[PDB]
Amino acid sequence: TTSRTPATVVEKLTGPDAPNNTWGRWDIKATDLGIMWDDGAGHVLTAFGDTFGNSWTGPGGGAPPNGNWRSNVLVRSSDGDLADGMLFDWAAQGPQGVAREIIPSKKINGVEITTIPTTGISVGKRQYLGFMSVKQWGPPGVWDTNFAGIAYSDDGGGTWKVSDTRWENADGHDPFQMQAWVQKGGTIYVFGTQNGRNGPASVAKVPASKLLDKSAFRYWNGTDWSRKESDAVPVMDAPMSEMSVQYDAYSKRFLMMTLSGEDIIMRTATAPEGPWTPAQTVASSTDYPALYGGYFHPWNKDGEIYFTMSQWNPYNVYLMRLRIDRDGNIIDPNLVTDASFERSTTLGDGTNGTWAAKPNSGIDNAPAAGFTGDHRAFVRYNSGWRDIWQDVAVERGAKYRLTGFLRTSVNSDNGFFGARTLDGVPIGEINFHSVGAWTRFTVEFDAGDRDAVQVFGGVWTNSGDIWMQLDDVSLTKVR
Amino acid sequence: TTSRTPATVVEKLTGPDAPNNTWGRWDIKATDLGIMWDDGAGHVLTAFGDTFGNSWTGPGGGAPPNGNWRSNVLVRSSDGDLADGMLFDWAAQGPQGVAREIIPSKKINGVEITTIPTTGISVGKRQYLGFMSVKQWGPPGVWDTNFAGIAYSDDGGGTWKVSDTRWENADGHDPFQMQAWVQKGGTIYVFGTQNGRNGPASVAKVPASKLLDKSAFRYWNGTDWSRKESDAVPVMDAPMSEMSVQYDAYSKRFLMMTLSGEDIIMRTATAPEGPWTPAQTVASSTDYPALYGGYFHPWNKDGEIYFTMSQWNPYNVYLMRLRIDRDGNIIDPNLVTDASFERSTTLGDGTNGTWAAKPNSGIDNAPAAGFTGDHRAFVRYNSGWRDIWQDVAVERGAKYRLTGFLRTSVNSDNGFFGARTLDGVPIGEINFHSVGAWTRFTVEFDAGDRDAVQVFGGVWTNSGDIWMQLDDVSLTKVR
Ligand SMILES: [Ca+2]
Ligand SMILES: [Ca+2]
Ligand code: NA
Ligand code: NA
Ligand code: NA
Ligand code: NA
Repeated sequence: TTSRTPATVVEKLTGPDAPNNTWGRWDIKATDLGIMWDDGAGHVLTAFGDTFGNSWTGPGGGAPPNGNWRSNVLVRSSDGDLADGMLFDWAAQGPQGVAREIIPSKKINGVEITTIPTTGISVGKRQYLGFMSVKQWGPPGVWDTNFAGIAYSDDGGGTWKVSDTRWENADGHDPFQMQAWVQKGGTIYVFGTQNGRNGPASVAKVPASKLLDKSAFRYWNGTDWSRKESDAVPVMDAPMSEMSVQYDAYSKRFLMMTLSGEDIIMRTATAPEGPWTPAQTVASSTDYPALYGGYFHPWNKDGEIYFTMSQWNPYNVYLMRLRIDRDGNIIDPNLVTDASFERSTTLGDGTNGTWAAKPNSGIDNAPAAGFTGDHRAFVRYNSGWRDIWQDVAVERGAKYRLTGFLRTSVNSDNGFFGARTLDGVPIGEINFHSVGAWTRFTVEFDAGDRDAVQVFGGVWTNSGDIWMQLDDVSLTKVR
Repeated sequence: TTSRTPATVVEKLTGPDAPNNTWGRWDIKATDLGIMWDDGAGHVLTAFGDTFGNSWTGPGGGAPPNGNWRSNVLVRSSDGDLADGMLFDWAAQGPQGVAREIIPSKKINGVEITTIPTTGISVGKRQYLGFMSVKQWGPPGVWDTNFAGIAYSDDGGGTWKVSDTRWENADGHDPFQMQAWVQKGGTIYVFGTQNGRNGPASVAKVPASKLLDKSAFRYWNGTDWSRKESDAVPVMDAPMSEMSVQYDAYSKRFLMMTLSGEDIIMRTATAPEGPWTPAQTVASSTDYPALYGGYFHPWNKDGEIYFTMSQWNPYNVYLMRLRIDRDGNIIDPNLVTDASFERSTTLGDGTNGTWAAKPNSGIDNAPAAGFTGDHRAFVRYNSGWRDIWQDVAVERGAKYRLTGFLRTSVNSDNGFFGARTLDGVPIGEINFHSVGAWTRFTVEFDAGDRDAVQVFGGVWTNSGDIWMQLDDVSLTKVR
């Protein structure tokens, strides 16, 4: 939909230009999902789906026959400061230098093309990784699974065994093929959808110590929680996709993220069986074309909700953030309009929620040309101060946080990124020189006694034919 | 010298192809030194000298006017597992996205061109960073300092203040311009050289709690430790460079590393005043041309000695290892001859410590063409198995570790790296596909009942015109 996107892009976690350099460290050049859990020993384990190496070019999933295709990979993090990104400090490798596949797959189309992780947790000293055996893919959003299964690790993710616990899908419509786990007290709640993205969500529950025991599961039936999987009724209507559920102590509610039709949405509840509050837009397909996934980071605190989001054309995973209040409502949205430049193919005049820029400028539009999506802004010349800017309404005497992604031609010598009055008077800014990789800059400032500021990035072009590219600019209120 | 190098290359820590991605994370594209100390809170702080960003090309230090020249930068590590590299998890930045200069300099040639860190230590809640103010550079190994100073931080390296504590260089020949600190019980020993690389080492000591109080220093005079700095006498003869001193519990000895003339060497002592055992070669200038630095990692144990080495042409820092026994003697040297390919401009026949390769092979030779140095091997073809190898003598029944750096054409689909019998039958190998970045591969294997093996790397070339490059190959006994 054309709905505004409240969420802010924090970091590209995988693939080309990722700070993590997963491409160079582990041959993780393109991948998806980024499913996260706390391992119980002060780390976050992150699992990924179909993953390609060095020869991948994009756009989209899939690579040449030498693309080192793995069905899944697994990395760790110790990073407790997500505002500045999420560093990966370990991966499961084999050989050393190459992140390996942890759950094997036959890679025979129409039998088992792949194995895709769906949700993870730890209990005591064991790690558990739900996954689906994919028989074949169909059109976007449509695919057939053989079963949901569970792998486990007793060494912190270093080695993995596939358990004998399965939800078979003989008729295709089994309602727990793609799971999402959340612990509350002694119970693990187990959300489930069918294979693909067109059906509803159901819910089951299991004592935390009995996750692998099918006989200990009980299924919400409308009235109570009973023994038979066939008694499960939906708790959230179609369409639902891959899901993530988190119990948020700030708001004292469960939070659920999924792609529902076109957009990633969030719903909230105080009971896992519902009622579930209506969808709130997290990210729209207009701003983030061909987005999917949406998994909560286990260390979310204080209503500052970080999550991973996937996108088809760059086929890589992004760390995102949004803010909730104590009722689970999204507040303090990105105040920049058309933050990822995807909504227009031209600049405007900088007013009424448009971008403007000095000659020569434009919106580059090509598969995966953006930091995210297919659009980015640029400016380029060989004389003088050359900038891109937007007028944003703000609250008098409030404090704001500006982030955005940029890179320059190698010969760039002096640019700036920041906020200024509508008359050009700087409020707060940083200074960059030459920027190779897509790089995030970050400026915090007081609005002062004004109700509008101009957010901007630019380069001096006195020294030569110099350019700057810009994407995914966010202005959010602080607190 | 032409002496063999026992030391093994572990990882490129900074710059192009570095796993750490310092270039993309922090605009650290080219740098030197990598001076390390324990911060007393579970981390390793690492400081660097003159640092350049995105527009740096090399070879050598120095960059175009837009090179984002900083006199020094600082990064952190929490990595306890040095065999597979040293991950940096934090940097002092300003603006965010750019590692900043922590000790300011005037950048006025012949007044103060730069400020260069020398040695570091923590006592209680405070970090200290010794530095030299450089008035002007001379020919290689020759420069003039104004003084040696000490900066400090009370917040784990986040913010720095330059202290009033100084060793002025009035007569040009002050013996403590370029320091190395080592702590033993309650005492810091402060080794010192004159400016540049052609004089001797002296030694002082101070109570660890009184590092900033000049009055508290005592200076080894040949009989005891006295109050006057002009009473200090040499404990190690010229020529001495930058130095690193560690107390090694394993061997119960002080270990000292320095460039001494052409080669980096190590000396050992049970007392800081000496006597110092004779120099042992660490790395030779023939294998590692224009090498410098050599700083011990503070978490070394068990006789596994990790250190940082600098090299002019690539102008970046590498992690290195050697092994010592309990007398501080270097053992289990790299058995591969001409590990870095620097000793010849052509291939040999694979015997008597030479390399061999299939058609079409060569030694590529240009400034900074190597992973390290100017030389790397290549093999390239469009049919069949295409490999580079060397016959290496081994001990029957012993276990070996093979590491080496390689990368391929994008179109590579199936290569191997390992050890095999002289008749070509693999003993232990790994399988790579397409390798973008210079990437280290690692194989451990048992020699069996054999007196020699062939270490190799190669690619299958049936799928197209495909090439592999190779450098810095090491075979070391395990344990
Ligand atoms: Ca975009
Ligand atoms: Ca070399
Ligand atoms: Na995928
Ligand atoms: Na972080
Ligand atoms: Na330097
Ligand atoms: Na490591």
